[PDB]
Amino acid sequence: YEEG
Amino acid sequence: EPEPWFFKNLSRKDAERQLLAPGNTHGSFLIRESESTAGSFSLSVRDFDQNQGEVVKHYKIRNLDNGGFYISPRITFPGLHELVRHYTNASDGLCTRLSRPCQT
Repeated sequence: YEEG
Repeated sequence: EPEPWFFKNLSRKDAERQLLAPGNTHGSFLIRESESTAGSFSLSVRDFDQNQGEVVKHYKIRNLDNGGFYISPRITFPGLHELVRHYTNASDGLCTRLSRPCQT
């Protein structure tokens, strides 16, 4: 997952 | 009557598969049930990178006890409609702004  | 962007039972891999398929482009997205965190949802979005070319990034949508959602702790929403509207308006941390729901 990417972090926002 | 799921929203055009809501794909309840679509896996991460099938979301990637469809988002990267013809009819979709940069900003194309969908929200599905998380395969990592039971009871939560995941946001999948297509993006174009300098070297990677077409790519899909996933963000965990975290649940707030007693109602609420956030991708980043610093800004929360009372519902997914608000979250989608927010990220449609501004990328605000994400790799790109949410454009159109996945076309199938």
